[PDB]
Amino acid sequence: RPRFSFSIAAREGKARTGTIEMKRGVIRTPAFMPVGTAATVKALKPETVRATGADIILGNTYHLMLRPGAERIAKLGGLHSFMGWDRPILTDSGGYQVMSLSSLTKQSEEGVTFKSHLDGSRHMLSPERSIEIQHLLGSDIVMAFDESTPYPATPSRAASSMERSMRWAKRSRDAFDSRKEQAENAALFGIQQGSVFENLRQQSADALAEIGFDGYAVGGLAVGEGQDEMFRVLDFSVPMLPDDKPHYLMGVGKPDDIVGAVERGIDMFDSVLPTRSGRNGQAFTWDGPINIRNARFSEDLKPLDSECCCAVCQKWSRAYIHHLIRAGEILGAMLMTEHNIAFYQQLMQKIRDSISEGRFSQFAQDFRARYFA
Amino acid sequence: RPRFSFSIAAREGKARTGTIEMKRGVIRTPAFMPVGTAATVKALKPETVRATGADIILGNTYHLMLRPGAERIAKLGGLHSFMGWDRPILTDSGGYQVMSLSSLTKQSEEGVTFKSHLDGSRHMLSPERSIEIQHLLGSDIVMAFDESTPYPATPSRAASSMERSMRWAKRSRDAFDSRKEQAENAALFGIQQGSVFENLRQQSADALAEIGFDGYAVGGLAVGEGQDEMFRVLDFSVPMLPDDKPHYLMGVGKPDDIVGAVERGIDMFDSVLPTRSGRNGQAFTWDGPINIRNARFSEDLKPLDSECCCAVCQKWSRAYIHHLIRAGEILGAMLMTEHNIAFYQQLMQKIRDSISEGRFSQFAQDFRARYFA
Ligand SMILES: [Cl-]
Ligand SMILES: [Cl-]
Ligand SMILES: [Zn+2]
Ligand SMILES: [Zn+2]
Repeated sequence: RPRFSFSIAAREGKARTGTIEMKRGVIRTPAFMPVGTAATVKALKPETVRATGADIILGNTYHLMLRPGAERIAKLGGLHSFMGWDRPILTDSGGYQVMSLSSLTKQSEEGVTFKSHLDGSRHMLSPERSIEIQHLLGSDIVMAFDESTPYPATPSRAASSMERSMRWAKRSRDAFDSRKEQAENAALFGIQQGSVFENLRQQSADALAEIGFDGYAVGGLAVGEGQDEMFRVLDFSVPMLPDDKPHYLMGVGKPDDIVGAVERGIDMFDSVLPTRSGRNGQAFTWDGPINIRNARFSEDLKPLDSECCCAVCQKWSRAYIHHLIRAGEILGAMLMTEHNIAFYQQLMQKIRDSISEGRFSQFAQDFRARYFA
Repeated sequence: RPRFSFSIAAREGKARTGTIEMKRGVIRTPAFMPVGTAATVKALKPETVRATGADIILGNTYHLMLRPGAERIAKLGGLHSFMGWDRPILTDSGGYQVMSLSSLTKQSEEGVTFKSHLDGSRHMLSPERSIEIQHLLGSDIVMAFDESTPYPATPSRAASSMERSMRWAKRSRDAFDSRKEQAENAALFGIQQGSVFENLRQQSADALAEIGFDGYAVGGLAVGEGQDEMFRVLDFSVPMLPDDKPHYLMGVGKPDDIVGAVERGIDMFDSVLPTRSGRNGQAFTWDGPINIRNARFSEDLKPLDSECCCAVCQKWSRAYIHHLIRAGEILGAMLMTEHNIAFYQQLMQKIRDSISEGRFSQFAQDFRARYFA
């Protein structure tokens, strides 16, 4: 297999379906990536993640650098060996979680220093150090290090952070390219910034394409703006990116967000919703989400979802899972999470098949009618 | 298969190895039963419990009657269907946990009333009601309802509780026999009482054998007395029980307790140690227990145990499991528990094979030399 090859097999409107070939495996697109926080997709063995249909998972650099540590993971053979997942892994840059989770942060044109939220130890991230940590982990897809822009942002602040992000994108590119083993075996994605402002999004797209990346994320969304605004920004933002590379919407999201984002040209997604919502008692079904803690499920012998092909829905009832979650049982988290990840993978499969068959627009309409009935 | 058939295939001293045939499966003895508290062996799917080698699991009647409720489980098809374990299940009577976990208890010759530790709701147990709840759950091996005797107990109190327990054993026998479906498809075990007093243990054994049961537990041990005293009581207590029926030591225990109890004629065991200790970070190995949280394992690439055949030791390192447990990750509880239950099943298999080959005494000596080195 090549280091990186993205091939589009079929299109319908702005939607695409195809494959990314990498050394550790093939990724079918549109793709959903389960989130593997600190070297575990919570409550699942990696074989179970694979069994649900996932081709690639995400790792959180911020969490991994704090515990167990990036150099330690490298000493132990890399993230794949450590956690037992041998297929591709995408790592974020760590910068977003520094902003949202750490303390005592000091930002500058060079990078950021911050205090761990676990024990107050001091740490640093920069374009160079982020790329280096992602190398130490052995990541297959490396995200450039950028500067997040809060929602809402003024035009001036959005421009300043977008401009810095583009300078940091060049530094990330150069750091990645200077490390032979990383440049030859991994891929590097850049992140478009610019908030809700069309002209900034265009400048950002132009700058990233001039540098050149293996894929392009739409950054700065899913941070408080609401679905209407997110879709409006995607409407004009995704067409600015190179058509022949993957388009990644970071941190999205709900099933209906994913469908609408594919309709607007997105190829890749990640979200903690199926895992985190699952542990809290929310199960996704084709008839919308349900809260399994609700007393109406206490004697319900049906599976979580009537059509789902996952092993949980083959074997256990709503009534049983209701009991487990109410009781705080680990198996409740395990079963809810496996079903939710499998549901998300079945959604991506139906999206891929409907695009290949030229009936995705109808699928999206039917999906929404039933999901929101 | 018959309702119940115990066959001894080989003997060495007081130790025996053989099989219990029941309608839902064969149990190899000496047997270890993982504990399935409130309809889950914590952090394991039932298929994983089976994969480690378990032939039978235990259910806690006290917990099940509080949550999700005995009548509810019956409405839903019984415990086996509810939790997805189709092999034999042994249920305790609930009486011990009333004593140790509930509040506001009022005891009498008829039974006990008590307040739930979860929500203060009032409940009742008696010989008749305990047998009935165990029927509602669909238990394959039913424990008679007895009265626990704290350690230490005076001769007078030990005698009074043993005498009541024997009256309650007759009431349990009669309740079980009056329910056609239960009498024809399940088995009933009686519990010897009498504390550390040889004459009381003899009176208890004689009374239970006159009533007649499918198996006999040695009750009142593993409650604070220490291994020397426990072994001393087993020395004279087990020979008093009918030789041709299974001998069950409830709530035991550590690997070395199990080996010594088999040397004294015990055929069946249950304990929360492998599951509960596992979640807390203790792993059992042939070289003794280890605390995986200890900093010395942070970069240890070896498996938990160098010989263990379990899937955890095939696939993940001490270093990884150390990280998971330190981080509070659900997968840490999952992997530690699977290894510990598998270790216990491998111990029982080595015990069974060595008895069949007439070399159990040597195995016990070798086991202890290495386990305590
Ligand atoms: Cl999560
Ligand atoms: Cl437990
Ligand atoms: Zn399912
Ligand atoms: Zn093992």
